[PDB]
Amino acid sequence: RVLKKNPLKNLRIMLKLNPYAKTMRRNTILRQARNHKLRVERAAAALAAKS
Amino acid sequence: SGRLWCKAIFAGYKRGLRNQREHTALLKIEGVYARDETEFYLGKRCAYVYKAKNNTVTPGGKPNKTRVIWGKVTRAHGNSGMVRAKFRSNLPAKAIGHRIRVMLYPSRI
Amino acid sequence: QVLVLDGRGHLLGRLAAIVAKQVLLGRKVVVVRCEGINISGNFYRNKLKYLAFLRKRMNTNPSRGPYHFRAPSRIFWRTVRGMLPHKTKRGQAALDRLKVFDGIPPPYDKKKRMVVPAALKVVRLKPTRKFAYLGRLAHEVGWKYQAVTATLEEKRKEKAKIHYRKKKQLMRLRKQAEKNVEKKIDRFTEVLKTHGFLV
Amino acid sequence: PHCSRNPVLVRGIGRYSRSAMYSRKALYKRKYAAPVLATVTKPVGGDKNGGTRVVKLRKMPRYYPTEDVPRKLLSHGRKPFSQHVRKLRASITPGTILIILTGRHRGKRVVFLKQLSSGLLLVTGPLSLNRVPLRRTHQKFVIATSTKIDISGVKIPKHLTDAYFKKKQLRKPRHQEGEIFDTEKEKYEITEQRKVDQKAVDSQILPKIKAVPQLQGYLRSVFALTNGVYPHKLVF
Amino acid sequence: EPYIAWGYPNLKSVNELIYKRGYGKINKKRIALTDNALIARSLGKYGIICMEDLIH
RNA sequence: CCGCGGCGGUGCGCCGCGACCGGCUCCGGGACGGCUGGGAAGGCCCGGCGGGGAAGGUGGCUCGGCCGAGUGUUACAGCCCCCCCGGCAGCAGCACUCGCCGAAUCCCGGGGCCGAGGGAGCGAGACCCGUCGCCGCGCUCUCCCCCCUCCCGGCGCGCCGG
RNA sequence: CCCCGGAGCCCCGCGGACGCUACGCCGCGACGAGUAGGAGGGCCGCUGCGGUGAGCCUUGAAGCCUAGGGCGCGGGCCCGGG
RNA sequence: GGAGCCUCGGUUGGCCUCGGAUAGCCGGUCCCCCGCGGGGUCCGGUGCGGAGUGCCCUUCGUCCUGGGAAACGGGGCGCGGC
Ligand SMILES: [Mg+2]
Ligand SMILES: [Mg+2]
Repeated sequence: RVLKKNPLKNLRIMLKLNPYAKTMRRNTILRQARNHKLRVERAAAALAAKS
Repeated sequence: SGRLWCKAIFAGYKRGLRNQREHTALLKIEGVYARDETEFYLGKRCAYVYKAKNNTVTPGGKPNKTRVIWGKVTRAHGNSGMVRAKFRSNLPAKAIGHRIRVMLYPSRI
Repeated sequence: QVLVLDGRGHLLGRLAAIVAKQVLLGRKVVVVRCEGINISGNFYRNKLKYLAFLRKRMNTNPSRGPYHFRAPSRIFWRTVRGMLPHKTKRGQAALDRLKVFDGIPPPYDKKKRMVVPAALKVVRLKPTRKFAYLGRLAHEVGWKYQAVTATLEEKRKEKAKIHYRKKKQLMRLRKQAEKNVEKKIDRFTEVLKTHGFLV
Repeated sequence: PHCSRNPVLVRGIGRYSRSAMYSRKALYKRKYAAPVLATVTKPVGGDKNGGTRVVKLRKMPRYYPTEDVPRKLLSHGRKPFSQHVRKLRASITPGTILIILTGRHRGKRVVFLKQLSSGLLLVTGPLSLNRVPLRRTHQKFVIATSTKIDISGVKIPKHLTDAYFKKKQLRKPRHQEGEIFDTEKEKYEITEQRKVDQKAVDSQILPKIKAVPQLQGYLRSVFALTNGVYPHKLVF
Repeated sequence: EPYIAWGYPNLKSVNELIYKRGYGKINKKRIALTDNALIARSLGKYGIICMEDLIH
């Protein structure tokens, strides 16, 4: 009997089933990092325009 | 040199109206009255404490009449800051409406 | 460790509720000046409703019967006992913590005596509604010791006036003493108003 | 032996890729074109008449028992305590102040110094003020207050470490049976080394607390709840 | 109608069902789809060879 | 006998810890899609064009010290409101939380509780043992360089050489 | 480009459990209300006969008693003391 | 003062105005009436209540010496009267 570990939680299990998830989830960290930065620079440009 | 346990009552066992379930107490903790002001207590160590005729041992001490059933505040019971605990034996019902010392000492603070 | 509630200006079954639940958690509760307690709905109404309760009795042997206490203390204590499990041991154990009084006698005349606002008439009734005073209701239903309770309580309130007056005098002395002293307590009192008192 | 050529994005997920890695390491250009009977294995010795003998390193067992347990199954994860990663509640910084809850320094306030290897906290309530020496405590039984002395620069000795804060006595046999054997021995003595180390640490900390007003008194004082006061409500 | 609730799922709903609660019916035994080589074994004739293909 | 060396199973009794996995239950973060390619709003104001409550107005009366307050009438804009034409970057389902629906258009981190349930080594001169699948990587058998600097070595806490 | 009485082994076709009472042992799944009623298995139980325990027994059988110790889901059973 | 069974709970205190709610609380009376107080008017303060139970009181290591601020306070189950 094989323990079903939940892929949604268990990163590696997900990959063993669906290997492409590594790439998808490489992005949408990086994609979000990108977008977080951009919002800081917008907030900086709004504070500078206010000054 | 003073008290190091927040006071709490043992209000009874977890239960539906006509079916009791002994293995799961309901502690009313002194001064906490919202399923909001009861995160703190989750995870904490709690003790029904009492004494009896025959002596017992005591950690860090000579033998003594006092005994406890240790426990653990497990989760947060219905709305009005009542809580649930789960003790290592089930509490004895003699206890119903007495003190059970809730500690601070599995802290997440 | 003891709850002393001034029964005055509460709603009979409202305060009872709180008391019951307290008493079962193991709080020794004392209610006091019950005859002040006031029951919602108009008087005649409630007198009639007590008079039902007096109509109730075991035919064959009244002596065994529902014991209609007339004293407004008892009357409150009866209505707590209706909100307890009093046949059990734990319900009777609880009921032995409740202590009730017709007026307010010596151990608790000199005690800061609480109020439950959730039971309070001025909070729970609309102000355009009628309500009995229990004192009256007891009286008309057979309670004796109304006048005696009243006339002891005048003597209580007179004695209390004096206590209060003398308290007021000490408070005035303190206020004056702080004004005398302020400059030599400045670098305490300051800290108590940086950490949120005095203001 | 180079370090990791990609960083960590998140536990287990690499920042880079396969093919972005292929470039970095350079799998291009790093291509490796590469196309008993008589002789006894492991014994051997000397000795006189008849010639030289052959012993056998590791000789087979002189007895077997009648039944025995049969292996396990590899299990994959689960890593002996030494090797575990350690933790720390962010509220505990070096030179914070704690309330040590549970042992005979019960409710005593105290100064945190460093995390040990173990995981435990090295702590001192400069034995002077509080009566709490160089001791360990477990994160868990320790409220972290919001009071911090700038301990920053104090040479807490390197040699004081998890090993030296560790209980000692008792070996196996001796006389054993009767009314004797290590029921006596009796005391933990303190040792000059420990007294020196305390001194060395205290002198360094102690000024820093005396620079804060009141704090030495705070530290002397014991923590304890009282009436009309609730852990959940108040703060440390 | 009175016995069921039903509707048109999301994509996410498909995934969350199929990864978390998806078990094959393999030789009539209910079996947790732990690895792709279970899906393939029985739907390979259909070009369905991994968890992902099944969802699709 | 001392080695608590290596392995195997164990604990007299009471306890505590830790990290890993299964399952839950919550919390805190952030990033996005869609819509009336959202509605309102905010902010700068300019030019016009009307309409209404009702105004720095006036008026009858009242109440207080020309001024303030309270009613009343016709009603422009010197309190606003409303529509009509024309135009700006500050928006953004907005921490000014006014009103959705969502996530291959979505991920990170933290806490509480319950649980561990199984056992692919029984060879005589050579392991009492790993490991399957997956992730990658990470390293190396390819060279370079740069930094920081822990151990050690050297030179003047600073600088240079695992 | 050689032979396992020796490749050293995650696979070994040269020989094969610690395992294999094959009425044995092992692994996966799913499932489990029940009168009347049916069927299965009882190393449940009582009395007697053929076999069989180089069985037990005056150094104490049967039976009886038992706030002693255990096993069995259970029917029941094993122990200790009298 | 010494031991020694048993029964248990507990694990800082709060020593008090009356009451009102489409209202209250406190001052001070310059002024007036009543028995240091009570009642009155007038004025001044607070009033999502700080003269607040969202509160108040009380401290929780022991000792040393050798400075300051604060200082005649505390005790001897200290002892007699009202
Ligand atoms: Mg005790
Ligand atoms: Mg059945």
